Amino acid sequence: SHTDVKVPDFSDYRRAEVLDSTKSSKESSEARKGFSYLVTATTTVGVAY
Amino acid sequence: SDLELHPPSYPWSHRGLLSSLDHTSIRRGFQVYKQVCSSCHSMDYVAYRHLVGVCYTEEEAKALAEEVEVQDGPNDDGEMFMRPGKLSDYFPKPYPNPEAARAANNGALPPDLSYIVRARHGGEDYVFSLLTGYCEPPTGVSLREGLYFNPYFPGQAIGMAPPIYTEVLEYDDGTPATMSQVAKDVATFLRWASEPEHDHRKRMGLKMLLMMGLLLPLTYAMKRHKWSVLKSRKLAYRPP
Amino acid sequence: LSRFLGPRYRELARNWIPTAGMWGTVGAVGLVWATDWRLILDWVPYINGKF
Amino acid sequence: EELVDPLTTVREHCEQLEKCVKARERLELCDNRVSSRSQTEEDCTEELFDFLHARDHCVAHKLFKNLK
Amino acid sequence: MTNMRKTHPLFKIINHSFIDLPAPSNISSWWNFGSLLGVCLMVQIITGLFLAMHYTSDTMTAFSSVTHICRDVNYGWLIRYMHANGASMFFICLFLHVGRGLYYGSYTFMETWNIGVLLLFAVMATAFMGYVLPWGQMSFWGATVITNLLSAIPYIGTTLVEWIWGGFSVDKATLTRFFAFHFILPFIIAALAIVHLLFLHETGSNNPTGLNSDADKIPFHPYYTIKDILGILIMFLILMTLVLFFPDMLGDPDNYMPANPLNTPPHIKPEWYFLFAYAILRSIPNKLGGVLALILSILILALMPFLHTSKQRSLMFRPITQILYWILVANLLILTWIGGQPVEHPFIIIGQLASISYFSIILILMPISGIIEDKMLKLY
Amino acid sequence: WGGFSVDKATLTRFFAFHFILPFIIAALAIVHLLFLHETGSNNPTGLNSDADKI
Amino acid sequence: SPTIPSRLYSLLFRRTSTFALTIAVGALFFERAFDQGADAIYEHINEGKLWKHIKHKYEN
Amino acid sequence: GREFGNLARIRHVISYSLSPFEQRAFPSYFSKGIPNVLRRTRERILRVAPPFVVVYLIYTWGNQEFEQSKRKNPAM
Amino acid sequence: SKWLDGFRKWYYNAAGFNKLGLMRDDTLHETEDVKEAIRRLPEDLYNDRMFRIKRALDLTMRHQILPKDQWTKYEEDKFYLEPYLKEVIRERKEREEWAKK
Ligand SMILES: CCCCCCCCCCCCCCCCCC(=O)OC[C@H](COP(=O)(O)OCCN)OC(=O)CCCCCCCCCCCCCCCCC
Ligand code: HEC
Ligand code: HEM
Ligand code: HEM
Ligand code: HEM
Repeated sequence: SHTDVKVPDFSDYRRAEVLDSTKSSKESSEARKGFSYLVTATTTVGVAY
Repeated sequence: SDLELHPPSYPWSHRGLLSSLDHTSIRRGFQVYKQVCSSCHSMDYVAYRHLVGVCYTEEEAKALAEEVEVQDGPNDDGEMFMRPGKLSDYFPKPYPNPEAARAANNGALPPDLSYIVRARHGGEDYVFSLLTGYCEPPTGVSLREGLYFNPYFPGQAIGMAPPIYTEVLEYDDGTPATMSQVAKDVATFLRWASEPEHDHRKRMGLKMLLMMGLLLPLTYAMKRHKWSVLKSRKLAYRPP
Repeated sequence: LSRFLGPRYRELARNWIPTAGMWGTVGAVGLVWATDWRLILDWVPYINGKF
Repeated sequence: EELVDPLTTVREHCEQLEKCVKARERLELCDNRVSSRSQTEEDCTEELFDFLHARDHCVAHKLFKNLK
Repeated sequence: MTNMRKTHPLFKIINHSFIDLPAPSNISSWWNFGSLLGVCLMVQIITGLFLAMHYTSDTMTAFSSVTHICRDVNYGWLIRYMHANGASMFFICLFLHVGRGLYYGSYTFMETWNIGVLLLFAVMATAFMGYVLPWGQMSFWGATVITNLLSAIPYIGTTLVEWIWGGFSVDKATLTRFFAFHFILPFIIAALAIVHLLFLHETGSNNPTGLNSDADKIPFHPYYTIKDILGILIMFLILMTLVLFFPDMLGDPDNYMPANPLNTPPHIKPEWYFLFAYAILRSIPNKLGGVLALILSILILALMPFLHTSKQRSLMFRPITQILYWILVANLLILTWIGGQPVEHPFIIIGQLASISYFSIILILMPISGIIEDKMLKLY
Repeated sequence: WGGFSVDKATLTRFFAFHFILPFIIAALAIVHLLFLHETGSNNPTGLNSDADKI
Repeated sequence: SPTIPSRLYSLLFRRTSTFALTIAVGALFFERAFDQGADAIYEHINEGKLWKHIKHKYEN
Repeated sequence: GREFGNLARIRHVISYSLSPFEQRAFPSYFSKGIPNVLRRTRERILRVAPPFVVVYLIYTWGNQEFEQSKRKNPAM
Repeated sequence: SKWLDGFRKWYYNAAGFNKLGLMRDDTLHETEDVKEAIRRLPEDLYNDRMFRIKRALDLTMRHQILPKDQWTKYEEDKFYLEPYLKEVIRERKEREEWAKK
């Protein structure tokens, strides 16, 4: 049955601010995207230098 | 004999990974080269303008260039003539051709000391051990005229007389001119003459080390961020 | 290489010996002509006049 | 003549060490064996080289702090 | 319609080669190395081009032009030492690329392997003549030694060596034609690398397990894009610390003297990436046999796909042949050490046993080990 | 120029550039052939020659 | 109060052109700051040895 | 194969992945990075290390044999 | 004998493809005969084989192995591809003999 499948637990890999399934997203997605894009931007600044 | 001797490791001020040369020692070593070493050895790839901003000022290096007389020509009637030296002039050769050097130096040719640190094993340690290592020969070793025993020279029979001693010159800054001090100064000057880019090379290496210490974890974080889709992927096989 | 050990492959090899020998003759003549080899061109009669 | 090279002081102080005097006495034995003999073709370059190796290792440990 | 990346005829080649190329997901960092080679090749070309802007191929001024580059050109010392240490880095990456191909069974891609062997020959010739180019003592004497070993060939060797020399010895004509050939060969190397990539993309690439990776394949972008950029950045870290901190740990000091035909050095060696071949040639007490030993060492590296007698491709599940492979790598390290040593006791017998064990491991022991493994795994 | 006028540096860098550009010309000619081979050649009548090709 | 990367994403990191502008401005200020810091570190390691530390005794 | 349209025939295989912005890039990096590295080292050390140990022994022996060969013999 | 069987189990554990869950016949290099024998497999064994290969590639991708209870034990390593491989090999020898004569 296709309803028998379930996504397994990813909580060993998930971030701390998306670990709780009873709270919403979109009040922490901008922080995660800002952290990852800050890493990318600082890498780009170093490569440009 | 074919058996030889390794020079030891000396604690130079430029021996460290990010440690520069001591430019006062290079200035003293240039004075040692001018007053002692320049009568036999040449510096064909080093000019006076290389000393500006390293050991001497513009007017000091210009006075150093003007105190020697160099070759110029031809004039309007095609005759060679002597002129006062300039900043773009290279250091003057003691001999016009190597055969004249061999005739003046008892067959032996004094080499051009522009890469003599980089062309010898041990570097300036070898030069410091050679200049301070003149000793009496042991028993069973017969030595001809014009040859001198030096255990750091290969073959232990060098054609160079010991060129430095105590008060062999007078320093401009009042440093006492012992044999070890003069040898250390001229070894520092020869290391600078072999590698004039040394300080800028180490500064560039420090900047490169700081940029790579910043850039390795950031590029690693970018790679792990992009690969975390695959590295946490779960698989399942559900045959019917 | 025991795949090609049979009567048919021996017949094929026997059939292709003269063509391969003629091509080897072509290659030897071309090598002698291009390198101007003196060990052979000193024996051919009309070629002797250029030496 | 009244001005002292520090290299001489460091050299004699390094000659006052332990294996340096064993190389010294080995070179003395070589010198007495070679010099007090006739019709030989043996030099004492090896023992002299060992003596200078130990002595100059000691000197290169501690010379440049005495130089300005 | 607007999928220009897969409709533009220029852009679809870059797409098919680097963006939508199906690559195995499980390839390790070893698979980075060939990409590094291409980047390193580009670096060499770029540095060489700027080194071609101030170098004169005249025997009276080649050393003078090298000193003028290192002293008077702004950051010319940086360009020269990046060129030399990039040649060393190129040979490091070649050795690791070839070792990956030997270990993981990648030689079954036979056309890619043979184009690689041709590439390796071209790169070795280019680096040899480039080392001749600065016209130091060791450049002239290494060129003289290598051309004499070329003159060991019977009945055509001497005329061929005087044809390559352009005269009686290594001289002006040899240096100028070596500059011309050292300029022109890396572009042929780049074209052969294009052929290399063409054959590999025709056949697909291998994975460390040696299995059919068609079930689990990922796009090259952005995974191996960011992985090879990380590898390029690590390689540039090692190259720039080798340039800016230890510029002379791989070079030789006697190349900092001008070339003197009257004076010979007490010990003549090539650079470190030719030392194993020098030790292989020098071990046999004959001239033609030693030259054939060097040529057939690289030729049995080419001949490697015909010696595979195992039903498994990679060495991941083959421990006996793993032991033999690491003994072979160890033996290559010993040969590299012996090649930098002069001919006294016991270096002759150590190099002779090293070369004998090298040819015995490649030609005899590895297929016998693979047959023993096939017996032990109950295959037949 | 690499200097105040046309001098030794100009000649040496011109030798390097004159050496290296015909290989770039060869690569650009390969791109030229590819961009022609997407569509075939033109004929002197200027018409669609798809009915008569050899 | 929002987190600082959330404000950076809302202002600068959302649009690619503003991302490039932030990268360029950070490149200027990072170049200047790192040049100052690296020069200070190198000169502090090599106090009394460089020419700029000893040139006042010969400027007369 | 050639391209992602047709490489292999796969039936009944389900795979799960998450967004890169929702998982940590270094999820328990040291605590599970150390034992995996020592596990791989225990798998490969007995095949890799002893040839290089033999190289080190041969290198040291050949070097010391060379400096003992350069010395003189007391027979003369 | 029994000592050879024990040493062969030890070599099976030293080979290490059981740690990825692979069988003996999964590790065979795909030659022409091996691809023909794979094409002659039933679809259940074919799907099992390619899931095992995909899982092994995924485990090698993350540089890990299976838990020790999930390893392929020695006495449950069934040679599924071996009779198909024998059929393909024997008919290829028959065709080779016919072309040889
Ligand atoms: C027997 C087991 C090992 C010894 C006892 C220790 C047991 C420890 C048990 C705990 C578990 C440890 C981890 C196990 C991981 C996987 C298994 C493993 O590593 O096995 C040992 C390994 C390979 O063993 P394997 O290949 O299976 O043996 C073939 C024999 N039929 O490796 C070996 O077997 C050892 C290989 C040694 C090779 C020595 C080579 C010497 C010569 C090198 C010369 C190089 C230079 C040559 C120069 C020539 C010219 C001068
Ligand atoms: C004329 C008497 C000289 C004076 C003054 C200086 N040197 Fe010299 N040097 C001279 C000769 C004839 C030779 C060659 C002799 C030989 O046996 O080869 C040399 C050699 C050197 C070397 C090279 C050593 C080597 O291993 O090749 C060096 C490094 C050297 N000399 C240093 C040196 C210095 C620093 C001097 C100034 C104090 C100096 N020499 C003066 C002749 C003469
Ligand atoms: C077409 C591109 C290239 C050009 C124009 C070029 C040009 C030069 C020049 C002018 C020199 C002499 C300057 C010097 O001594 O440093 C040189 C040296 C050298 N080149 Fe190249 N080169 C090129 C590519 C390569 C490649 C691909 C390699 C091999 C990896 C290589 C290996 C060397 C080596 C080993 C030296 C000697 C370095 C030294 O001892 O100083 N070159 N090259
Ligand atoms: C001139 C230097 C070389 C360059 C630039 C080069 C380039 C590449 C590139 C880009 C790849 C694909 C990426 C990779 O798998 O690493 C590759 C793979 C490969 N190369 Fe080379 N290569 C070079 C030398 C060689 C040599 C000398 C050989 C032969 C021994 C060789 C044989 C191979 C093989 C067999 C592969 C396939 C790897 C696999 O799928 O396992 N290459 N090369
Ligand atoms: C570097 C020198 C050049 C080379 C080697 C080159 C090469 C070629 C070749 C091989 C062809 C196909 C055969 C032919 O139709 O003649 C061709 C066609 C063509 N080339 Fe070039 N070309 C060069 C310069 C140019 C230039 C400067 C132009 C632009 C004005 C140009 C535009 C074309 C066009 C439009 C065609 C298509 C011919 C047609 O279908 O009518 N080429 N070229």
